[PDB]
Amino acid sequence: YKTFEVVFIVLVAGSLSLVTIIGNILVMVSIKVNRHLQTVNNYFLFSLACADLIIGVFSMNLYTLYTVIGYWPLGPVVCDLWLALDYVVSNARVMNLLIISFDRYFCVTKPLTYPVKRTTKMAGMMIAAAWVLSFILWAPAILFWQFIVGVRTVEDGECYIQFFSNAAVTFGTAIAAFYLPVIIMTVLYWHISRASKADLEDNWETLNDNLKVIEKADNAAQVKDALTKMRAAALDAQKATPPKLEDKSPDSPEMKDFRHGFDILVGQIDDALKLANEGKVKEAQAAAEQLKTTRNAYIQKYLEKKVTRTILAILLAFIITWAPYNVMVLINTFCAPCIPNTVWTIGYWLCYINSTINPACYALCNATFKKTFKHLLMCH
Ligand SMILES: O=C(O[C@H]1CN2CCC1CC2)C(O)(c1ccccc1)c1ccccc1
Repeated sequence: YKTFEVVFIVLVAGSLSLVTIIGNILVMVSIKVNRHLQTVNNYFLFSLACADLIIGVFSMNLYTLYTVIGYWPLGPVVCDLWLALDYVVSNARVMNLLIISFDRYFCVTKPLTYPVKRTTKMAGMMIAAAWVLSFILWAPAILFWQFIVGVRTVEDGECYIQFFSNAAVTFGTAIAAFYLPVIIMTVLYWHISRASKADLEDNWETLNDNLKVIEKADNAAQVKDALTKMRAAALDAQKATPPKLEDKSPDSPEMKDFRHGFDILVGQIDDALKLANEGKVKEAQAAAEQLKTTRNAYIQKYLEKKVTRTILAILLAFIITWAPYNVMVLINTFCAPCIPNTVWTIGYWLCYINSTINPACYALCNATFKKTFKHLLMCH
């Protein structure tokens, strides 16, 4: 069985590495070739995808070589470079999530000052500062500590951070590098979700979303289920007042036009409901296209939930995939035999799995990312 276990580990490991590489490369290229995806959020996500790509290329394969062979066969120099690269990339990831969390925090708490300062240059210099700071914090201590103490205690065939010979040092470093950032991101997101928890955006977003549901419906249930809620949010959006210019009275021509547009909209919605009841569901979908026509005909009267959802998904992926290894670091301070080598391998592999899961958290949930993906994969 042991031979089959080795073959199985090599196969699933190469599969994970390949999926990670392909996904993150698709994200990076998609941002680089589509100017509609060249936003600050996707700059942060670009850096995150770069870190995930480095994890998928270097860390995964070399760790598989390590585990499968049973010792470190490459050498001390390559071991030092691999450790330094992995920890610098990990730290850059952590501070990247910190940058995303704080950026969203200032977006939701300072709308009058921060959005105007939120350009691609500021994001670029923040990302660059994150990478440089990570490299300065991690690289010299990993590469040259052996020269500082004057002896290399990493014996032949081993690969580990030398100054992590002490368990308490490793745990303290895990507090400075993992626990405090996770707490900070948790509090920041707490303020995000409490900030999002105004009405006009919810009604309009509901109406448009249900319109898209009617357009892409498969059976006779989704069309009506989106029709009734879309009409409810339509009337609730008609009763309220949008941000009108000059603050006009309810008897003004602008308000009367605003109500009239939703009158026509509800009328055509009821026509689509009629045609949906007679058995002409296809004509009800075309009638939904008509709803889009009149909606865009009267859309000048109008002008974040999915962004908060996406951020939460990324944060939860990181925390859930990275918590076991760090609690193994916590337990290792008082009982080293309590964590076998296999469990260490499992924690390492969850940390690496974070990079494979990341693209599915923000790219497979965005329409522009999907369209750019299919453009990249189609044969020209
Ligand atoms: O979990 C951690 O690192 C993971 C990333 N790499 C190296 C060690 C593990 C698994 C793979 C991390 O909490 C950690 C690990 C060991 C000791 C101290 C901290 C960490 C490391 C660098 C930057 C941010 C966090």
